[PDB]
Amino acid sequence: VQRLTYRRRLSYNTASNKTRLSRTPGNRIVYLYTKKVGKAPKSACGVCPGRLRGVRAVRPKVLMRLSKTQKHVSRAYGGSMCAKCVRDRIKRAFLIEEQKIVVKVLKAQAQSQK
Amino acid sequence: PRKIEEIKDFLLTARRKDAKSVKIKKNKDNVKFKVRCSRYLYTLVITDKEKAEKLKQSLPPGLAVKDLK
Amino acid sequence: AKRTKKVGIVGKYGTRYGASLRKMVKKIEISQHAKYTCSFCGKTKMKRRAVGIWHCGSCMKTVAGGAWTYNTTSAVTVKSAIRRLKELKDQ
Amino acid sequence: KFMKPGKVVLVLAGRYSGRKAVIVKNIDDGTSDRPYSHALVAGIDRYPRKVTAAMGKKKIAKRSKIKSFVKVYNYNHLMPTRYSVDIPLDKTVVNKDVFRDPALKRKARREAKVKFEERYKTGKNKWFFQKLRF
RNA sequence: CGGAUCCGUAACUUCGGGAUAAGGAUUGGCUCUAAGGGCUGGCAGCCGACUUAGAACUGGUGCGGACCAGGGGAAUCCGA
RNA sequence: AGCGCCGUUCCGAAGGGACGGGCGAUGGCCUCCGUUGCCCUCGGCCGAUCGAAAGGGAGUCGGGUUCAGAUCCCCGAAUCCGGAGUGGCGGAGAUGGGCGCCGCGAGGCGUCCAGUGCGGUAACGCGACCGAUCCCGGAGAAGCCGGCGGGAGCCCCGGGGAGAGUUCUCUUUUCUUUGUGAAGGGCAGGGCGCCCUGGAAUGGGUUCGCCCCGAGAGAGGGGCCCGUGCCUUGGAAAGCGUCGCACCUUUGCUGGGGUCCGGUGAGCUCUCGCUGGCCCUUGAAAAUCCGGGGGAGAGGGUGUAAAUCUCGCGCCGGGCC
Ligand SMILES: [Mg+2]
Ligand SMILES: [Mg+2]
Ligand SMILES: [Mg+2]
Ligand SMILES: [Mg+2]
Ligand SMILES: [Mg+2]
Ligand SMILES: [Mg+2]
Ligand SMILES: [Mg+2]
Ligand SMILES: [Mg+2]
Ligand SMILES: [Mg+2]
Ligand SMILES: [Mg+2]
Ligand SMILES: [Mg+2]
Ligand SMILES: [Mg+2]
Ligand SMILES: [Zn+2]
Repeated sequence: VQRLTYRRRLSYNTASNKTRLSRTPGNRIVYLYTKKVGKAPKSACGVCPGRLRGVRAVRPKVLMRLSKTQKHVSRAYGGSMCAKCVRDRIKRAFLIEEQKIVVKVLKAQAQSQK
Repeated sequence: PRKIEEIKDFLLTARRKDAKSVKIKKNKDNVKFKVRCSRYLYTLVITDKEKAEKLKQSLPPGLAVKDLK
Repeated sequence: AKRTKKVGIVGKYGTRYGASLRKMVKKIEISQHAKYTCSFCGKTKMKRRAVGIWHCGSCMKTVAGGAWTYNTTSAVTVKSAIRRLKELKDQ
Repeated sequence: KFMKPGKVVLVLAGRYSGRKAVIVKNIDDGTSDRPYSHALVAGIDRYPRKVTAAMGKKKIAKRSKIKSFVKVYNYNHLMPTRYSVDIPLDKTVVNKDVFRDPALKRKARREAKVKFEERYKTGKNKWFFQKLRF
């Protein structure tokens, strides 16, 4: 029933100004500008639609204020990759190195005869 | 501001260097000891008047305590 | 509940654009929107993203294929001839 | 029934992801508090750095200082390996019950550290001590 | 004429349309009836939204009572 | 011919800066560090520069004040970015184990060694968590339109209180009002394509609609993100209607009630999230910032304490329009 006005010189409902109306202790409604929501980082080559867990989802310039404990995970590739792809890469690396060892000993056993 | 719940840290903050202002607010079954510092305003609330009447004298003298109301 | 006699997906166009044009576009309107069986996952989730781009919903293994179908009858025989030439006389 | 306390076992998920663990005691049926089959293992935390001919003995003694750890793990979070490390681990210091006491855990970790370095200095089983690049 | 509810909708056609085709009946007011839900306990008790359908009574056949608002059909020529 | 023009990476010796090491000189309490000159190693600009007062872009809200100003002035409460050379104070890294001796014991002494943090099986958590060239990745950084759900404001009803209107008759009636900002903590609520036990078909649980399941469903137990909602510090002493004591260029101060109990909704607006549809339309870059991999190097070496701190505080400044 009470129509209020903007507080800044911006007069266009663009993306830079997102106002939510709030009630002051003085018994009146007024707009408050909200910072754009920050999205959590996504892994590299891991699960595509799933963002990373345990990492704070906030604007990039805010990460200067956050501590390292609230920006990464304790495991290897904490804030860069997801949990599935880490063990995937571990198993892949171990298995391909075992296959290299296998092909090396195969070349050796073929050389010992030919 | 910062709310203080324990009995040992509010006095340590009140005996600091930037504790220039200490105010006492009396309310209905509530007593608030607000100590103003350079960055924050530490508030300790208590519902017992007996624990307040004996604690008001425990403040360090010379800090310009202002009893509100 | 049969709602249309002969016209199918191209019933959204209505009475415009002629009859033979709708009959010709319906054949590929059936295919470009129908889900296909993923040759890697095994599920019927192969919705096309853009022209010639087909990505799955399970593993998201995107593949480049035909513009209106998952694979073209020309590329099939091209792959067959490529395999034949590879096996003949050791590539 | 091939997983024995002799072989080496990689760690897939966890804080020590891929840290060259060796099983101290495997429980395949499962305890009462843990219905899943598991295996108490001991692994290396920080691998020893590279040594050369130009780096002196005072530098080799610093590089050889390694950090170990002890931990129980589920079979789904670990992968066995055909390699094996033949080092005697007395079950008195390293036990499944030391996880309730920080001093006992420190004692077990300190025992595992020396047990690992005495096998590392002789040069046997260099694959267990070289870091897996993944 | 013009909204809404209930029946009925032709020639032609690319079978998608024509179509609100065309042509008909009702519409107020005040009392009612029936149906359409949720919550608590080992089938019962309370809580609140307005929608539909039917009937009775009644006003000098007046009821979209102001405002709001598709005339229609049969054909030719051209342009999809 | 020429004022000049085309051209913007092309036909260019188009990086003047830094990590470290060495030689040499200088200054501050020459103990120790800060600089200067030279040598070695390393280092793709995607080419200077301009281009948005609606694009990207860190960080202030509540009350009061004038004849003309308000996120600017005052009060009160916060926050962002930079500085620390004789490094401001605390907490981490920092303090343990083995042998022998003395002491009844608690403990003390001599040698050696460890100590660049911990916990949970996990998804992950905490008060901090050594890091040089380099490399990798994310955020910045995304189209339009249907649906559905959550939150808030406004609207509606019922009760209570203050004030106001009608009362020839009726009406516990009608009208105005009935509060918690940024910031920090906790708890509801929402989302998860996140983990563990176990594996189903007589198929299952599910949406308004689809969709999902052996590449692990139903069920049970946990974790993560937003928490614009609720309570608390701010916070009732300000603000606002009410009946008053001084006073008409000295006008402040009284005490009460306000932070009262609730409910409903295909209701309107804003926001958040899930999902679907549309294609010969795929719906912007850059600056700033973060995380990870690598391990060149640095650090006291032990019942004394350093390399470093993205932790809790404290000090100083933020120019111009
Ligand atoms: Mg702008
Ligand atoms: Mg006719
Ligand atoms: Mg007609
Ligand atoms: Mg009734
Ligand atoms: Mg025309
Ligand atoms: Mg510019
Ligand atoms: Mg103000
Ligand atoms: Mg003005
Ligand atoms: Mg600072
Ligand atoms: Mg909504
Ligand atoms: Mg808040
Ligand atoms: Mg609502
Ligand atoms: Zn696939």
